[PDB]
Amino acid sequence: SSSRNGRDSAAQRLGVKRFGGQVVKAGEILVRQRGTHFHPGVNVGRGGDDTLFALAPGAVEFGAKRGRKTVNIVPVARP
Amino acid sequence: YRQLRLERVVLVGVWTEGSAADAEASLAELAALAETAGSEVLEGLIQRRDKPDPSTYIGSGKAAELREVVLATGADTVICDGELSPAQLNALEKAVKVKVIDRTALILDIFAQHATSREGKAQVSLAQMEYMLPRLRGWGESMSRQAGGRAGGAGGGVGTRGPGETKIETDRRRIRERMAKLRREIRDMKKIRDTQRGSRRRSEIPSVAIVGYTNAGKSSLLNALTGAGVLVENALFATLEPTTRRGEFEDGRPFVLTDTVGFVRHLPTQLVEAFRSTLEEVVDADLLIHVVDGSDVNPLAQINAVRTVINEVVAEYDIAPPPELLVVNKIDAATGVGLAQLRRALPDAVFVSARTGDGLDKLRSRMGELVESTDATVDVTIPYDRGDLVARVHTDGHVDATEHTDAGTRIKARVPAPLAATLREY
RNA sequence: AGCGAAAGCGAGUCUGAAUAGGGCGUAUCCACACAAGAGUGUGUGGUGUAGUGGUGUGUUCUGGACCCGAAGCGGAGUGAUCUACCCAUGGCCAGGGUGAAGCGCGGGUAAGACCGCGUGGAGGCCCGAACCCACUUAGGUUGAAGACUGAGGGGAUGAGCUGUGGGUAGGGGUGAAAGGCCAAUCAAACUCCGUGAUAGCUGGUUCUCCCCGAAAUGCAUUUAGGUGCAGCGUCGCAUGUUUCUUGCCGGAGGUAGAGCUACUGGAUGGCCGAUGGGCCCCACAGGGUUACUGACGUCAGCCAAACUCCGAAUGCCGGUAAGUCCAAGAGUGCGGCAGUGAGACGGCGGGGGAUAAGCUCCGUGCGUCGAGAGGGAAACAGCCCAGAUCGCCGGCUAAGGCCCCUAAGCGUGUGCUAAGUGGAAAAGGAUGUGCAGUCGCGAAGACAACCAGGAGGUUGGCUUAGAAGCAGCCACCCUUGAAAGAGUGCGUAAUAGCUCACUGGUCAAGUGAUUGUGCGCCGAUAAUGUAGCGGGGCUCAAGCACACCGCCGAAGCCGC
RNA sequence: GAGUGAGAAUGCAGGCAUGAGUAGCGAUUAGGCAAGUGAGAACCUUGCCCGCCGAAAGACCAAGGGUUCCUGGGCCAGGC
RNA sequence: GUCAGGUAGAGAAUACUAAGGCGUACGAGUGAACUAUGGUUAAGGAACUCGGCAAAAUGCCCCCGUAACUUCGGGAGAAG
RNA sequence: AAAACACAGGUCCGUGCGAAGUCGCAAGACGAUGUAUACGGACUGACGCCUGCCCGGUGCUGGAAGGUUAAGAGGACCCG
RNA sequence: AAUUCCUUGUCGGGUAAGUUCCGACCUGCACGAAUGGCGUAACGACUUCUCAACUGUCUCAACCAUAGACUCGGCGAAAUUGCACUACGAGUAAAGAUGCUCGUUACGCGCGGCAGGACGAAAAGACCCCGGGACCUUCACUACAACUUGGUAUUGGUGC
RNA sequence: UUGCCUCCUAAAAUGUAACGGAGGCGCCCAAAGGUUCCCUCAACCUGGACGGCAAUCAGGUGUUGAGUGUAAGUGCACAAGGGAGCUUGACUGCGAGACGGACAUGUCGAGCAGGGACGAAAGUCGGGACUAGUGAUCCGGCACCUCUGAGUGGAAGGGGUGUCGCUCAACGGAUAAAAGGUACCCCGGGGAUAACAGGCUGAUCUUCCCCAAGAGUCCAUAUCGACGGGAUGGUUUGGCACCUCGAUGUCGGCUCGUCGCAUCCUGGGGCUGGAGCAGGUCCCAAGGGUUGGGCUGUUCGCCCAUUAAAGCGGCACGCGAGCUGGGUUUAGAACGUCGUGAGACAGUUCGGUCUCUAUCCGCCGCGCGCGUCAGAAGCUUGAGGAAACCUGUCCCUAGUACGAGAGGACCGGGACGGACGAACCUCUGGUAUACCAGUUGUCCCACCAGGGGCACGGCUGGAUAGCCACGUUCGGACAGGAUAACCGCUGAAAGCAUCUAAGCGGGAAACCUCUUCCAAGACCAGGCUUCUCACCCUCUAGGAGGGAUAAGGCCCCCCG
Repeated sequence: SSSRNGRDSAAQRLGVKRFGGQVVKAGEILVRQRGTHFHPGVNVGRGGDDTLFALAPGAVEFGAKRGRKTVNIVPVARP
Repeated sequence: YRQLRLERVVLVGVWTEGSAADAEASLAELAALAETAGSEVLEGLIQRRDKPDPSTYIGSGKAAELREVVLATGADTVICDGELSPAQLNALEKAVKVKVIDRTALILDIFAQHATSREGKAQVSLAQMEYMLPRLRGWGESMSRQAGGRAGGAGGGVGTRGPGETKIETDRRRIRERMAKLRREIRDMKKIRDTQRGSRRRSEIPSVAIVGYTNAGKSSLLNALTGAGVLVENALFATLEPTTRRGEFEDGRPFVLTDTVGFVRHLPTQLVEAFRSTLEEVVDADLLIHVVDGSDVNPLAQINAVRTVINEVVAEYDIAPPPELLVVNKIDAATGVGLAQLRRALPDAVFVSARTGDGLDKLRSRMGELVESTDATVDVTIPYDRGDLVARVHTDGHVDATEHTDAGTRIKARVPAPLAATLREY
């Protein structure tokens, strides 16, 4: 005579971390996810845990390839 | 009341009276009752026991095998073919770990689910409240895990703690008050029931009460004879309240046909005191029509059970209904070849199918002699100008044909005593 | 002068194969250059390095550690003068009853046994004083008494009561055993000592002014009333708009919503409808009628926190522009110092609950109280207005009010209210009025009323006691079209009466049903006393809806 | 430099209030009268009546207390 | 712990009294309610009540008579 | 204040004598100046009819053929 | 049944009435033979009922005397106290108001009484819970006493 | 249940609780990893020997619905999905940047070197498509070291690198090692937190109501009203824990009541399946009453007798500063059951201190002072209250109406009663503490007789008064007015009808009088009468302060 439930897991802090039009350093964890909900575009790599991390400086932008949403890092072009 | 999941049931009994045939008949009767209540009979067994065990009602080895068979069949409901005690059922349940009830529990459940009117619904509700009354302390779940349910402390002077009576005593008091109020209510509605038929038995008219164990008439005979269609069924205990109609002979005198609810053998002695409708109706009835099935394994069993119940109520109420004629219906079903066996010792065995049938001409012609005992038997000669000499001589009940004469007419028929006592003149 | 564990080295060192990546120092800075700009490094030349000793302050360590407060632990001792038991030696038990053994006589029986006959005065014997207890009851119950008295009560030759003097002493005694008593206390006495024990617990903590000003959240906890850290407060040091608001721009969401032929599930009815059963020829050959069942399909119409083909508003991250910019007394980093870590209610979205609780758990750059006065609320923390530096015999205002209390209006106009609704309330019913449309008739006097109209084969029907216009029944294509139907409902069981679907002459507008427009009725109904406007009173509104005019209204703003 | 600030800890010691001029004045015996001492007398003294105990409320001891026993003086304290 | 009178009494109980000792230490009134203690009570006699709690009733001596049961003792002072 | 305790009567267990048990670190003492018809401990509680079965578990008694098991004799090999 | 929850088990007695009581049947939740089973004469300030008398226990209470109380004179406390020229109803409030709002009522001061309230006085709730204790139990842990086994010094000597 | 992982809950960033909803993990893979390459399933038709519909092969139709080791989610058809070849990166030293973040943890990482693997030759690989599969610290095991080595040399031991030892699962892991009882209880706290009551909600409960399927001999509504729905009261079981634990004494009984009507009777009405009598429903009606006992503590309930009834409920389940303590609810004891046992029963049985001098309000009476406009007295009205209000039997009406009959009236009167209350003591009866008498014991009055003190007034039989009930007398009304329910008349709105809209009426134990009492502190302080109605001194005349005074009252005194 009780409840069989009542326990869950500490919610891992998923969700995009850096948003469009945002300067990002090399290696910054762009987005933390589980499935490839954001395919790696250019200058961005997919880590072990299906997360997105920059490869080169610049600003983050969100784009779409054939039937997939991905992230890109456009350069800065310093004066 | 509360209804739970059914259709997975087992049956346990003890054969301590009758023979193996009677034990099997009781098992079959219980199986049919459970079926009607909405259960699927899986396994029903009887133990040859002189008297039920005072612990589990079956015994240690019997309980072991019941646990085995029920675990193999995946059922969770046990039904005892009797009236078990809280002590019996506590062990009978601790040995199986599944719900347990008895035939009286089954009958109260089916009565509760078939109840049509608030009257019978309250009667059945009172029956089940009074059956569950003993299980306040007997309700181990109510009186378990109860450490500190009350103030277990004392002292000299200020105590401030007000369970001045044991919590169980307060429960007993409250349930007793509820039951007393319900009993007062069921006694009060006696007057309502009375005034409902108050008009009846004021204008005295023959009343024929159709009696029979459950599944005997089910109002089918009423629908066939009177012609009024009421709730008729092949299931058990379908007619939950009586009903009267006008059916009679060619004579204008009505023969009020009093419906009766079924009487199952081995009653739980809780409705025979609450459901007074049919009992009062048979008490006040003038003639009795005893219904019997001609294809049953032992019609005499039901016959004598009904006779015993009738005699008990008769001695209880200080009455005497001499007219008692039986009728062995359900012969058109052709499911019994003991027709000769019944007829060789039981006259008036007219045949009507379980739900339909005809052939009641002989029935009516034999029944009339026991109710057509009027005292009118007066003839008269009405003069030339009849005028208003039609009121109760022709526009009445038991009025018969007669000859004709020039000087009005010689009415050789019968005129009722109270209606026309001396108004006529020879 | 630091690096590692160290040897050891040294502005380098450790890790290190690594002249390569990192950790730690070369106080800090200025200028120069070289690669790079992947977040800067490398070097060169100058400034060059600030610690320590008193001292106050604020904290913290060990000491009693801001103060008071236990139950209890242990060491040393004092108690058997009360009480428990025992030991030695004394004393006491009025009075009256019962008759055991024992002893001798006789009857007795071979003899015994027994029966009596008299003496005998015992017995944890009987009644009952002293005495010892305390069973009932009344008192007492700040008493006369920290345990008693008045009445009764038990034992009263014994396991009796009692004096005198001794013994048993605390984890011990003693105990006819009740966890009883051991000096008014005993589930481990008493006094001193450790000792100022300890308390996550309760209480208390004393003069003032100024400035700033919380939280009742998250995490962890032998933890849940505590505590560490975090956030929140405060002071100093540095950054100085980096905070915050708004606009614009770039962003991901999957909530509200919405959809199901876009997936997964539930399910409202129809269309063909094999697939199986019936009968089918009972042949399993062989032909399908099939209320059965008919998948998958299809027509229309739905539903879902763990369904989403879709999908907002807010919120959020960033870029940019401004705004506040004599200040929000912003944000950020490091320290000094805490409290906080019981929240509550109100709005919203929710969970639990019965979508009840002044209920409980949640999110809410949401509010208030908490920690907050003032006015409105009848009083009333969580409601509304509004954040009190102080004084003023000034004014304007917010919420709310403007008949009296009670300051301001029994305000001005257009309508409703009949219920004191106002000044509690539901399912439901309903010829109230206020007001929108609408019906065939229809200012032909419409319609009502006065009206001639009283069984057509009209006693048929199913039937014959009559079916007697007429208990009731399935139909009224029925008219010199007059205003009557095998005359139905008021009535007659039978007649008999007269309405009803319906009328000419009198000739004088309504007649049904919707929106029910807003207001109404009831429904409505607890116990101390009007008690469901604060009351008086209010419709001659002081009630309701809408317009307009004003005034009062606080510690708000303004004036000095 | 402080033993530096009380209004509270059922705080401590002293003095006082209200309850209050209230309860109570300590049983199941009971006092009264005349006279006197005295200034002042219900309670003292004397006389005379009544009542109470009388296996005692009498008489004598033990332990216990220790000068209370008696004579002569006093009525501030104590005798409710 | 020792004395223990006189009457009725069996009696050291009980009543009054001898000698002896006391009226013992707040009093005077006052028919209030109500409380304690007693007393008395028509008619019924436990109907109150948890319960005959309390209160009430028998009680002493002498004659008769004395049950089931019984360990043969008793019950038993039965009862009447 | 009792149904509880105790009680006489029973059963069992231990004790062979500075016995067992108990007080006591020990000495010594009670037990007992007693000696199994005694003492101590446990339960039952006069008297009549009787105490049925079971040694599986835990206790108590006693065991041989075996297994486990600390201290000491032991002095192989290794290492310093 | 001092044991029975169901339960006031069912039948027969007791009364007019019997959840208590007695005799039986026995379906013994959850009797049981030395934690003794069943009786038992006598006995019990034990418990339960029944009967005769008895009565103010009662129908239903009444009256009388004392200690009281009360008046007077004397002496003269205490528990309690935040305050005070301390009403009631309807409410509202930490949800039960003498103290707050609206109304109703009420001359000032005492005496005697009744006890509804002032969540009245007394005891920092014995109850429940939190923390600390304490004592007790055991097949809780860890220790020790006591008892018990062996080695070892006291402990030595001739044979196999 | 305690840690970790997944979704929802969870309110479209992150995060977010509940003893909320569904589940998984304390692994498995030496291939299920790395790399190179290749291919696309689920379902359907055409063919069967099985091979079923369906085991295989062909043609296709089929575009993600299959499958992804493990729960679910996110992703994967470009493949992470299936097949095959080689290989061991399931590496070493590192690792800028970071995410998450109280702290401790956890997670990803471009890229450099060594030596590799796979590939043609770029390129990929520091385990598993991701997210769980694990546990810190301390103390020790094992192997290596190019560390140290208590004077030296060593060695032991220590250090380091790698790694091992915990269902420390209470999973931030207080010990390496730990279970229970307390009703013998104690202490510090809590209304942070319960039992009783109060408070909130009304699930449950009580009283209804809403359309009515059917019952009711035909007929849904005379009476029931199913299925479903809407509420009232907060008296039950309840839910929350809001005040109270530095005490709110808890059931029943007794005393005392006060109140609501949701009326048991009594009183007025409608319908009835109301012939009469009998009755049954619903409206109004709270003035009065509403019995005595056996059982059990019992509230309740059952039973015996009655009557009209023996109503339901609140007021801390009213009332314990009013009482008893029956059992509840301490300490004793026993029975059955559980626990090895301490002990427990939420079972039964026996026994188990019920404190308090009334201060304030409150209530019943009692007074004193003052006031009611000179000071008094007498008699009263009555603003306002208070008390009471019950009813049964019988005779006549009348065996009349009614009813064929059985049976049997309404309205009226008349008599007698039960309870309650007031008054009184004439009768009956009780009591009588100074009455009279009889008498026991004792002592005294010298003594006999006759008397007295004491013994409950000694006891006993009487006992006037006073007080009282058991006794006696009286009250419950008749009558008026306005009404509730209900019953009608005139009557339009709406030429009619209609109890209503204006009116008229009948209408009850309810209401106001009628009855009794109090009552002008009735602050509106009342009305009609009577009594003396007159004088002096002081401040310096302005009002006051004294004096004796009139009627009258009081004090004291005799008293009831």
